Amino acid sequence: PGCGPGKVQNGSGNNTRCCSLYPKERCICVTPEYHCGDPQCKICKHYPCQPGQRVESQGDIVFGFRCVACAMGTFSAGRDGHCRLWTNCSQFGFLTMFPGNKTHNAVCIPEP
Amino acid sequence: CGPGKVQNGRCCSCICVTPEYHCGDPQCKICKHYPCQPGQRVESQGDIVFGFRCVACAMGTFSAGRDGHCRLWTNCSQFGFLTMFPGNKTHNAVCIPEP
Amino acid sequence: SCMVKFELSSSKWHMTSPKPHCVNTTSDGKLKILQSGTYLIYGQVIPVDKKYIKDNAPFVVQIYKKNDVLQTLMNDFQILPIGGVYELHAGDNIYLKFNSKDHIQKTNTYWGIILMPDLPFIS
Amino acid sequence: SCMVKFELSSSKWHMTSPKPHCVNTTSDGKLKILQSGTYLIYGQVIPVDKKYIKDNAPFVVQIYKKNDVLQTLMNDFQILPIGGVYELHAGDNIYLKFNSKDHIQKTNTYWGIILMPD
Ligand SMILES: *[C@@H]1O[C@H](CO[C@@H]2O[C@@H](C)[C@@H](O)[C@@H](O)[C@@H]2O)[C@@H](O[C@@H]2O[C@H](CO)[C@@H](O)[C@H](O)[C@H]2NC(C)=O)[C@H](O)[C@H]1NC(C)=O
Ligand SMILES: *[C@@H]1O[C@H](CO[C@@H]2O[C@@H](C)[C@@H](O)[C@@H](O)[C@@H]2O)[C@@H](O)[C@H](O)[C@H]1NC(C)=O
Repeated sequence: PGCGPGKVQNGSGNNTRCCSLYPKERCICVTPEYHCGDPQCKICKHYPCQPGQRVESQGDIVFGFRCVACAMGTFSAGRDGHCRLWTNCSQFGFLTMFPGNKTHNAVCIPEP
Repeated sequence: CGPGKVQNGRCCSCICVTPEYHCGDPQCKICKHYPCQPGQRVESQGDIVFGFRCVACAMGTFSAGRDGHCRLWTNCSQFGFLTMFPGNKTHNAVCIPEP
Repeated sequence: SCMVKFELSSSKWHMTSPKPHCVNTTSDGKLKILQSGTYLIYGQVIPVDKKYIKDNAPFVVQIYKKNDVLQTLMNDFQILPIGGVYELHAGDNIYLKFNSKDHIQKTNTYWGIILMPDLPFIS
Repeated sequence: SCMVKFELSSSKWHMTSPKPHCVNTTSDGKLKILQSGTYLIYGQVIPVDKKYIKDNAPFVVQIYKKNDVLQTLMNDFQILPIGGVYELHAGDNIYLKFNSKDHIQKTNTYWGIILMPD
C-alpha cells in the first residue's frame, strides 16, 4: 500500500501513480503533503512542509519527518515537501527571464 | 491543586483550581489541561491515569466558560423574581425584581 | 528454579511444583514473595483492538510492590510487555493495576516471575 | 539452567556458564539459539530523556528473529520493557533493532534470554 493515502500500491510499471524501479525499487507517496513513513513505504503518513522546504526522513524503522529548506538549484511552490530541479532553459535553446528562487521555478523565454 | 502551585489543603477539602485544568488521577496527584468549550463538561475515564472528554451539559444546567463542570440554572421563582431569560446550555437565567 | 506463570484467559497459574518455595500464588493473579533474592517479572498485556474502545481511556498498566509503584507502562493500545529484573525481599506483594478493565484482552495475556540464579561468568 | 544478560553500558554479557548449552553470545548484543525449546526474552530499553532528543523520530524498538519481526514496540520515550514467551528452535538469530541509536541510553539498558522449564 505504498501509494495509497486513499488507495493501494499499484506498481508504476507504466506511468500511472506508484512504485517503479530505478533505489533499485522506488516507491513514491503520490498525494500532496503525504510522504512515505517506512524504509519499504509500507504506510503513507501526512506532513505539510510549507512551500520552500523539503521533508527530511529521520527513521530506520518508523519514519520521523522534518522541514528543511530546498538546496541551491531546487524549488518547491506547494505543500508537497519534495524539491524539484530548476528548468534548464539553455537545454531547450531558451533564455532565463528569471533564474528562479527556492519557491518558484525558472522562467524560460525563447530567442527573439 | 497546582498547575502553578502545590496542594494547599483553593484546594482539597481535591479540585483542580485553574480554569481548563481538571485532575488527572484518582488521587489528584497531577493536574492536566482540558478546555471543553462552554456548554460541555469534562468526563473522566481513567482508573490509573485519566482520559478527558467533553460531554454537553444536560438541560437545566449551564456552563458559560472553559471550566468543564456544568452549573445548575438560577431558579428565579425561588426568590420571588421573574425570569427575563430562562437560559440555554451556555448562559444562565437572568432574573429581575417585581414592580 | 522457582518459576510461575499466570494465564488471564483462564485465571489459572502454571507452576513448576504444586507449591513454589519462593512465592505463594493467589487465584486472582497476585503473588507474595516468600524468599529474598533476585526475581524476573515478565508478561505480555494484550490490549483490545483500538476500534473496540468506547471509554477513551489511556492504556496504562502498572506493576505494584507493597505500596511502591514499580513501573508505569502506557502506549496507544499495542502489545505491552511488562516486568524486568528487580531485587525483592520476603513478604513483598506483587500485583497489577490497570487503567480500565475494558482494555485488557483475555487471549494471549499472561504474566509471572522466575527466581533468578546468579550470573557469575561474564564474557 | 541457561540465562544471559547483556549490559549495554559495558557491552559485556552476564552468563550462568562460560559455555551455555542454549545460546551463543556475540559482542554486539546478538544471540544464536543452540538448543530448540521454549525461551523467554526479557529486558528494559531505557531511552534518554525526551528533552535531550533532537531528531524527531518515534521511539521504536523491534525484536528480530532470523528475519521475522517477533514484536514491534514503541511509546513516548519512556521505560520500554521488551520480551515475552516465544517458542524458538535451533539456528535462530536473536537481535534488537532501534529506530535511532541516539534515542537509547546506555546506562542500565539490558536484555537477554532464559531457557524455559515447565
Ligand atoms: C520567489 O519569487 C517570487 C516571484 O518572483 C516574481 O515573479 C516571478 C514569477 C518572476 O517573474 C520574477 O521575476 C518576479 O520577481 C517572489 O514573489 C512572489 O511573486 C508572485 C508572482 O508570481 C506574487 O504572486 C507573490 O505575491 C510574491 N510573493 C512575495 C512574498 O513577494 C518571492 O518573494 C520569492 N521568494 C523568495 C523567498 O525569494
Ligand atoms: C444561547 O444563548 C446565547 C446568549 O444570547 C445573548 O445573551 C443572552 C444573555 C441574552 O442577553 C440574549 O438576549 C442574547 O442574544 C445566544 O447568543 C445563543 O445564540 C444561544 N444558543 C442557543 C443554542 O440557544
